[PDB]
Amino acid sequence: YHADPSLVSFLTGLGCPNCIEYFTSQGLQSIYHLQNLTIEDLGALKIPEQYRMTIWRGLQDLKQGHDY
Repeated sequence: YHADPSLVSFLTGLGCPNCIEYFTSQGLQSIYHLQNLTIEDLGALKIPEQYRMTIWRGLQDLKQGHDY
């Protein structure tokens, strides 16, 4: 789809301005890769538990949806 902004601004915006690097190491560049991801898998990456839950709750937001 030529570039995918809907992912970077969110990943970092979630509060992980220096965590995406550790996440990208696996494949957290395409939100499609974090469509199902959870806190469960979050702690799997082995990334410092600085915003683990934050990222999860933020990921679930996608699945949830904000409309009316």
